[PDB]
Amino acid sequence: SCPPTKFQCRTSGLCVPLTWRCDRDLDCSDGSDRLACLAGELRCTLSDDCIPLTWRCDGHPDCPDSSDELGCGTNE
Amino acid sequence: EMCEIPEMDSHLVEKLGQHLLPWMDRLSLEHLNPSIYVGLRLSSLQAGTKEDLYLHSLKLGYQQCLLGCQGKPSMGQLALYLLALRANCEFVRGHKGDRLVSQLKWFLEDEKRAIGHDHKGHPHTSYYQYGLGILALCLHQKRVHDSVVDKLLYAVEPFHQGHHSVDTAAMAGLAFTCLKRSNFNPGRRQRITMAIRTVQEEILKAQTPEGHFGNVYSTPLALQFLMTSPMRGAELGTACLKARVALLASLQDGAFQNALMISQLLPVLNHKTYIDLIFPDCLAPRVMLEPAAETIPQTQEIISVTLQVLSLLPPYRQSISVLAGSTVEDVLKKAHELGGFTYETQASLSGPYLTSVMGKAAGEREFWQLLRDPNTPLLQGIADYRPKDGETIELRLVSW
Ligand code: CNC
Ligand SMILES: [Ca+2]
Ligand SMILES: [Ca+2]
Repeated sequence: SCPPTKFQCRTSGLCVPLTWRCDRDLDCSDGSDRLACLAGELRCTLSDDCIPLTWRCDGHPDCPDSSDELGCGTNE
Repeated sequence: EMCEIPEMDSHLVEKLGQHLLPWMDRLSLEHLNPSIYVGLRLSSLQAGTKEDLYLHSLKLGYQQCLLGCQGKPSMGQLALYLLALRANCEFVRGHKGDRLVSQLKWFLEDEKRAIGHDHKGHPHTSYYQYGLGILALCLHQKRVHDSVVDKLLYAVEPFHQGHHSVDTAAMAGLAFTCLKRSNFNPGRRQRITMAIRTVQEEILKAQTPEGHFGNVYSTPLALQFLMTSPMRGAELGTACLKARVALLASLQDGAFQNALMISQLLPVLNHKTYIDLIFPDCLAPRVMLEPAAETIPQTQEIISVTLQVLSLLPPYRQSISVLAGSTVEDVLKKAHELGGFTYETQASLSGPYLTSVMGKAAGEREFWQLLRDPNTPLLQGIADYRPKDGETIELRLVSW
């Protein structure tokens, strides 16, 4: 009971896009689903992304490869 | 003492919910409102299976447009979407979730830079959205740096610049309260503790002789904040009871018709606040809402409203005839239909926001202010305020 360019789901039947499929996270129901950084910023390791220094070791992976939350924790 | 709002009439509350009910079927991205969802979940009222579909729509819209539309949501609206996830006992998670978090964190970082190491600069949005964004990240146990919190602290601390509304102060207090309960910024612990007290006294001092905190529409969010902590040395109980009397009179006078305003008030009427989203109780029983079967009466009366704009040369002043019960927006529509008048609106969670009048769009830190006679700013927007016969409505471009 769903469209062609969207997915369908098997427990809700709520249809879901399928650039969502299936992207290592549970979107459904069931489960069938160089440009130099600014000063004070920091470059990701496996990419070009830049993030504020203050986002390093703040408990959330802001880099696509979680580079900022590796080497946690230090002392001092 | 403690801030307590004794329960009200169930029929008054259900009446509020019935105003909210039509929006549950409006799933257009233009109409989607995370605040409505939050307010309904924190209430004693329920829409049943309609809620799940509403949440799914929020998840679709927000995650595809911010990570991909027409008008993708703002970052302020993303913050409220986060509150909605909590209202369903969800933590923001997975790669899309994680990236949405960082987008909101970027929002706060940009706004911090705009304010400056100096603290003169204004946020591109408002301190309200600044506080709201901190709250949203905190509710999902996402930490922000001390320097971000400092901006909110300095905005309310002693010898601060600018003046803030009760609404803005309440939202700040809610942010601070979440940080304090979560032990999230220990380097700012004592300042956060003092800020909460500061916000409390500012709000109590802002209490009008009628009982409201600022105005009728600031009272809900103010009460939310006041309910979250006790206030020793002060008389919080009496203040909140006098607010209840004021609130009650406003309800019986039909003051609350706007959906977002209702969504901010309903948690209060259920003894809950946004702070209850730290430890949400998603399965607490709620009364099912059924559509009000009410026959709407059709008026037979014509009223005339004078519309005037003096912010532009040459000025505009016309008497507009509309059906009795019409809104300001209806008056605007009819003025446009007569020729010689044009305007623009944009969508928001509070409804249509007036952005342009007769070719002139409000610029930075400007807006088109709505006033009635005599020189009295409206407390409602163009889609809610309903002018009396003979009233004069002014659209004034002001800087703030
Ligand atoms: C900051 C703010 C505040 N405002 Co103004 C105030 N004073 N607002 C807006 C500001 C927008 C600009 C900016 N820099 O953000 C600001 C300073 C210009 C202002 C002006 C309006 N406000 C005023 C009111 C009365 C509304 N505003 C509030 C949302 C009162 C708010 C307090 C509150 N309790 O919400 C408020 C603190 C925070 C709104 C917010 O950011 N929400 C979160 C955000 C993520 O959701 P959002 O929907 O995407 O936000 C947009 C809308 O709120 C829109 N918007 C703002 N106010 C309104 C009002 C209406 C009626 C509509 C349809 C849209 C808006 O601007 C925001 C985007 O910047 C409301 C509670 C304030 C209040 N206590 O009276 C109230 C609304 C009352 C009601 N019954 O709905 C004005 C009507 C005043 C007037 N007589 O002109 C005016 C709208 C005129 C117009 N052109 O339509
Ligand atoms: Ca998936
Ligand atoms: Ca990080």
